[PDB]
Amino acid sequence: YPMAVGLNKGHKVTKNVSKPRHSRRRGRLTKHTKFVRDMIREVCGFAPYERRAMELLKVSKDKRALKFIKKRVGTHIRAKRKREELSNVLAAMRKAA
Amino acid sequence: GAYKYIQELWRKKQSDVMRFLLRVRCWQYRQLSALHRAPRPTRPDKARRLGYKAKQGYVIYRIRVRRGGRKRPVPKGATYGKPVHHGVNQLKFARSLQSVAEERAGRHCGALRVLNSYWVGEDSTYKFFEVILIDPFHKAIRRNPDTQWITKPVHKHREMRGLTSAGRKSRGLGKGHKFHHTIGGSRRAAWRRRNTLQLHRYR
Amino acid sequence: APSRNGMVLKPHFHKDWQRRVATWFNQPARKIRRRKARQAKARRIAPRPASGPIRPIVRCPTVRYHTKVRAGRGFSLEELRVAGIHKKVARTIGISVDPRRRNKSTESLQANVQRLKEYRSKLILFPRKPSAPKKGDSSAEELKLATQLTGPVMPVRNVYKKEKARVITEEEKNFKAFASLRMARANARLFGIRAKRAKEAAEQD
Amino acid sequence: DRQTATQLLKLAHKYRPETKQEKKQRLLARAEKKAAGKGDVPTKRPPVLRAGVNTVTTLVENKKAQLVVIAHDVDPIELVVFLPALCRKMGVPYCIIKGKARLGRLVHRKTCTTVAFTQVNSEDKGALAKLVEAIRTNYNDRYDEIRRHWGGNVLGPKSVARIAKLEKAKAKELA
RNA sequence: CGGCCCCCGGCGCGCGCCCGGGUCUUCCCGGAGUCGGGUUGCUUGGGAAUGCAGCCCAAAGCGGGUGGUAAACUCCAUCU
RNA sequence: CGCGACCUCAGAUCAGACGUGGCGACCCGCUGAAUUUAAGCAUAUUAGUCAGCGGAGGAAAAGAAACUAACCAGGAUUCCCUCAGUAACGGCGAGUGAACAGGGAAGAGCCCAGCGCCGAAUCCCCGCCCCGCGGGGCGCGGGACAUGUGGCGUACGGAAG
Ligand SMILES: [Mg+2]
Ligand SMILES: [Mg+2]
Ligand SMILES: [Mg+2]
Repeated sequence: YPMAVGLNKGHKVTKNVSKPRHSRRRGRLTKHTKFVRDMIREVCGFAPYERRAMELLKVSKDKRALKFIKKRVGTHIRAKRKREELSNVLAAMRKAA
Repeated sequence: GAYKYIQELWRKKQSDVMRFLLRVRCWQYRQLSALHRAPRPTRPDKARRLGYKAKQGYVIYRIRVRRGGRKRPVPKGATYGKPVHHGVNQLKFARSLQSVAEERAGRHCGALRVLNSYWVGEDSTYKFFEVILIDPFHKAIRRNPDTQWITKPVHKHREMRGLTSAGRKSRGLGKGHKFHHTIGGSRRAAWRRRNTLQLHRYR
Repeated sequence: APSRNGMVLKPHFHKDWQRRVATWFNQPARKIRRRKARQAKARRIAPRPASGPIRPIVRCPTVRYHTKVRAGRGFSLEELRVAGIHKKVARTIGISVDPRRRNKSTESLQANVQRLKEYRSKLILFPRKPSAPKKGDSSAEELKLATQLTGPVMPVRNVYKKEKARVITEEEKNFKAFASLRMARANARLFGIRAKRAKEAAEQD
Repeated sequence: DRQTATQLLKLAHKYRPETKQEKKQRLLARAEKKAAGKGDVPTKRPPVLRAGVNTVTTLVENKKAQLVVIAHDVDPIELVVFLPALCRKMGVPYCIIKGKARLGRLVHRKTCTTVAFTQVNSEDKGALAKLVEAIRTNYNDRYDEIRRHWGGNVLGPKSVARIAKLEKAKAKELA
């Protein structure tokens, strides 16, 4: 009983399933590249804003720690992914000792 | 193998290794001339992802640009117009500084053709860019038909017309809903077409 | 400056508009110019057809136009893959290819695949010196004409169905009404809200 | 130190890469005997040393290299700064030699910034294995400490002399 | 229409170059003081900022950009 | 103390080349007013136009998506007819004001860095020659470039073995 408005909208056609376009697999980690970036964060180190960040993230609190990364790196959605990868440095330093 | 490490090492320019050698040479660059011919690129990965090859005919210049926006060159701040044009001191010069930096590099060497450039240090006053250049008349350039495009005479002085990737960012062109202020050709080629009276013959 | 009952008007002539005027006096002089750009191209090519390659069946976007069929850009890889021809050999056959086009329906996928096999069976190629791989004898008895016109297989051909006559039965003259629009129109907008009250009674305990 | 570095270049001297002079005749000797006997494999193993940062980095992270000679005076030092940290992790022994002009003359060039040892001769493995424990004593095993060692930060002699003259005055104050 | 003189695009002897396609299996897969955020000028129909530029802060990698009302949550689309 | 290398740099009426200035109708990059309109006038409008400055070409610029879309989906740019004096901007005053579908003109696509692979397999210059016209070479032997990376196969529509 097909109709144009509603929750089951539109002319009912059948889907073409296919392997996706190759450019959409663009920022994958590709383990060799994971090796390169992880080899280089121990020859080089951490930025001065993010060494001050993990010295709030171990003792002070986390809500004031994210509000700090909110300001230096731009958005909110970048601030949480930066915060949970600092907490995983802080876990690998402490909890693997 | 090498250049992926050189890229990723460069992409963290606040760590204690990298902010050392980004200012042990920002001093060394500052003591030289306004423009100076470098003998070889100071970051050979970024040159070759911008079109450089290591053979005869290509040439890098590092040049220096004084930072800051432009002051309106007007006597004693008196602009003599309506109050919306008292703008002496907050004016921002809508073309980029790197496009300025390529422009006074290919101006000194008018026999050279300019491809594009990149960043190699900034202080508080000066900003330093390595500009890469191409001799159109050397036979390592005038052969090799994947390089013969630049020795074709429409590419004379590409940055005074705004054609390089440093300079074409200032024209505001591209596809999109965010960039259809220049949806025919260029910025004023849209304006001429939007503001022409297109009266036909039978109207 | 106004008067009795008339229109309030915004003519945009407050700008220096006599400089940017475009008068079309050369417009017959250019219509007879780009005829010559077609004729002296059509005999310039070959018995290869005029007006370029073959285009796909393509349905238009944007609800106003989605009921019709347009000629597109290129057939693309998915449709070229099923038809059997190579993605870079296809444009010396005379078939345009648009690799950035997607197929997400199967009805319109098979339409252009049926279109593209129909083309190759009414195409005759010319081997250079007559070895003829995948080609036979004398060229379709000299190919019955020379050069085509404004589209190979009449690319729009917007066609509709017959659906001749039915008898009005029960459950058909009873149900599918205006009310089924208004209820389905309401159920789409009260859908997210009612699934929020459903969470509230699940946290009720 | 120069005694090891001279032993190292003695070892690397007969693994010298191919020059264009001997590349002419090497393609002759392959082609005149193939024209006479058609050898299925005349030489199973021509050994040689590789050259180049971009080639060495491929060898170390595939662990194909057996010793990585690395230079000293690379002008953009970030072309080389990752490579000692990387030979530790892939476990390849490395040694910093003095002067990128000198190992550049091995490869008949001007500067070459790195060479690598992949397949030494098995009869002369015993010279490569001799100094490799003398080397990975000094570089690879010390990596916990050589990564901690800061550099520079000594005052000039005209300003550290007045440091000492204040300390002698403090030394003359006490006794 | 004829005759003259020169110039031009394309058939055939001698150089030069020359293994493509499908299926499966394994491995590879990307551009940084850039994106972005702040603020400040200009500009735009672009309005809780369309574009550009200065200065400051400055990224990620199932990421990033866009989806025309600022924000948090989510799903989907689309591009690289 | 001498010598050798290399890096950074100098000099020369060095060998061989190149850039300059003009014209500027159209085209590209910036810079940029005011008269005027609002019945006054500041935001606005005139106008991102005049003047100023720099670069080209027989065309230039653009251009093969970090797109439009929101449905049965289209598929680089440029031009036309529409959309439309419309959504929107604005002392919400005067005024200003694009786009996407759709119809046409024309239609064409590609390449690198990177990731690996091949003994730098690559290029320039000189010298005598195959042998030549109207001169350019693939062939020969020397000097350089080049491993801080030339050349081949490869580019996101996937690719390689
Ligand atoms: Mg040189
Ligand atoms: Mg009329
Ligand atoms: Mg001319």
